[PDB]
Amino acid sequence: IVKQMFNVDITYKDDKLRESVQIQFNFTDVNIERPQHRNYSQGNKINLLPNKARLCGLSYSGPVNLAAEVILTAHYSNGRQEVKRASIPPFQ
Amino acid sequence: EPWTFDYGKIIKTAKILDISPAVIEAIGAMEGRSYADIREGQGAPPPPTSMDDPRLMAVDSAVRIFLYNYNCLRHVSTFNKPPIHVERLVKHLSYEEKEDLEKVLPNVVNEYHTTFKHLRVTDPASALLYSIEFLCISFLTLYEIKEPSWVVNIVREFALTELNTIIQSEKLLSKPGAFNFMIFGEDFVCS
Amino acid sequence: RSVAGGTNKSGIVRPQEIFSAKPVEAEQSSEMLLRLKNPEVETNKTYAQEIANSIELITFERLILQWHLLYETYSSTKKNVMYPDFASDVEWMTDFLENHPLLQPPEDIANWCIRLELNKTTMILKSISLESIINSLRAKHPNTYIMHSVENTASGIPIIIRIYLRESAFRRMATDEKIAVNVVDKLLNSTIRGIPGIKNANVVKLMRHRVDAQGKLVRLDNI
Amino acid sequence: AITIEINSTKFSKLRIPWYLIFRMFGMTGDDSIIEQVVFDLESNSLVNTFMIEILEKSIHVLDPIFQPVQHELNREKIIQFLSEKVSKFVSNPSAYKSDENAVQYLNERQLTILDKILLPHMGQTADTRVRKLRFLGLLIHKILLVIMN
Amino acid sequence: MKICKACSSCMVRTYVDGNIIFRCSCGESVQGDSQNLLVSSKVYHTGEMEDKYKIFIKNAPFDPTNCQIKKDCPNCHLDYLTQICIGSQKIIILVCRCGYMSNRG
Ligand SMILES: [Zn+2]
Ligand SMILES: [Zn+2]
Repeated sequence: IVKQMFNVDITYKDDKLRESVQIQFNFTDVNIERPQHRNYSQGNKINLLPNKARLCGLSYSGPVNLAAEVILTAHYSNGRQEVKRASIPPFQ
Repeated sequence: EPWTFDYGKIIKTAKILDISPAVIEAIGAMEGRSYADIREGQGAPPPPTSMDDPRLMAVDSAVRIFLYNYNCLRHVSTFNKPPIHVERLVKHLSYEEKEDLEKVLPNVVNEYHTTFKHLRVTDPASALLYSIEFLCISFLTLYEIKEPSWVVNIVREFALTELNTIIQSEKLLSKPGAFNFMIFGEDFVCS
Repeated sequence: RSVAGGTNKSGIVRPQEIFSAKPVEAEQSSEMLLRLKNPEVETNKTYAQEIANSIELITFERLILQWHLLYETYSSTKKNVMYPDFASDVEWMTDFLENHPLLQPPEDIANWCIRLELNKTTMILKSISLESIINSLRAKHPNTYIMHSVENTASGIPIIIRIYLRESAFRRMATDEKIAVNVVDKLLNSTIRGIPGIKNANVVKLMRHRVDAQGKLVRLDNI
Repeated sequence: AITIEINSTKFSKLRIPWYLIFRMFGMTGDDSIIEQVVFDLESNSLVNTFMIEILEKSIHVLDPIFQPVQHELNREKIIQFLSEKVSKFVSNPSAYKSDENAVQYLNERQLTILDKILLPHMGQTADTRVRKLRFLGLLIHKILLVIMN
Repeated sequence: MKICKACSSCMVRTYVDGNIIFRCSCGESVQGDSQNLLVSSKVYHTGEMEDKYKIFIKNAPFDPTNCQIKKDCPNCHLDYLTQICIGSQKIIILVCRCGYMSNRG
């Protein structure tokens, strides 16, 4: 779903030769690791056993890590075009 | 009766319309390509293999719209309010002359439909070539009409306008060029 | 309880019909009980049986086994083209004309016709006479001109009734074909015999009380 | 009439005559459309006759919305009409009309949207449009078979 | 079906005046002769077994879920036979994998 289905290609309009900006990005990285809990805030985050979640009211949720490729392309007046591209590191 | 493709008709039609032959030769294949590649004939998809190829029905629709507008031009006497293009053509002809338009202009459908059906069932690429060839044949036949003199001008302008409309629609299906996306009256533009 | 249509009493339908005062048309289980007059003739089952057969509403559509809408005309009998399927109707048409010379195709007959083939099995099943059908139709729609063929002969011969429309029916918005379809609907739903609103009739046995000669109140069952 | 409503991420609540959907993918000729529904026009039998009757009636019945393109044999004009009607961000459908590139953008976007949206299980590309229409004709055949009892 | 010869479109009937002419939206008219003069009909015969169940009746001898009865097939002399009961009239049809159809269908 994340990779194939959620591709974004929209164009928005707001140096006076610039009329619109075409935002294009797509995710190619997604993994769901096991639930984690941060013990004393400054911890390395540790495994969250189900009973700990049940007793503390925490949600047995594993973090989702994402990484995307982004293409910011600006279309100017009279057809001049510039492309800004970035490789975005895996975040969560 | 045996049939055979002839590139002369497309060469002549391209010369008359002043656009390059590869533009008409690829009718139905305008999708997703810049008009520059259309005219240069770059990346022309191979001839159809299956009778389910959308190009066959695209060219058939083109020939159909040509014949439809031509028969509208022939039968102006029937219309209580004819389509705007035949009106623009024949606003300066009397009712008797409008009936003479039907009596004078030759039918051009021949047996296109049965032939195209058999060809598509049998050979899709041959059906595509036959539809292109028939459209060009009809256009040049109309443009080659010489008698009577008064209808020659009307027939010529009609044929030019109609083939230009067909090619214009085909180009309108093609990929848009660099253009201002603000013309659509809203903030956002999605693909 | 029965859930079949025409006698719908499932769940709360009948109590709702009573309490909510639904009008006559909205009632789904409308039943009428009628007693035979002259209670000598009321004692026997067969007489009640064909009285119930008499009272049943018989509409035209039930007697019909084929009906076709035709753009034809029978202005006099010149030649005229009909549907070549039902083109052999002229031979019996002439037979009708010579056997019924009181009535001739009226001058206002329109270019519309209906060819109806009678279900012989039903009209012999319910004892409906052809003359009854035709006189009821011509009395209910003089606005339409009806021609009937000879039918008493035998099997194999299909009883063909041809009905043509005259201008006075078209005299109304809507085109002529919708007028013809409307006329087909109107005469299709016409009543041949019976009573409006009755779908079925049946004979039942009731236990009724009557006084004898000597003042004794007996409960009769053979009524 | 017989109307086709397509609901997806792109489309919503829009009711379209069926023959219009058939002809904006090609084969604007209605004889081929009736053939795609009944699978054989030259065939005899009562089923084909009723099919033809109802389909012709549905074709000739007017529509409140798609009247301008009801009798249009031009595939491009109908595609542009639908793209105007269904696409957002097109609030004044006359300014972009002059620019041929805006018309090209709308038409190409609409055709890509329909390729993705109409009967995607048959395909999601341009070369599958005829087979999508064949399957749509089969669906209409099944529906009208059910109406036959 | 009447289709316009030039543009293959549906042509309305236009029942005028003494004859029938089929008129297209492009103006073509093709007239009408005899067999075009039927407008509509609705035959009364509650029977579709001839076409509604034709495929089903053909496939029945190969259907494993169909009921069988102990009778001999006159054509191939199998001693079992699949039995079909169709419609409101409860028409009983006996068929076999050899094509036997028992005078019905
Ligand atoms: Zn036409
Ligand atoms: Zn056998």
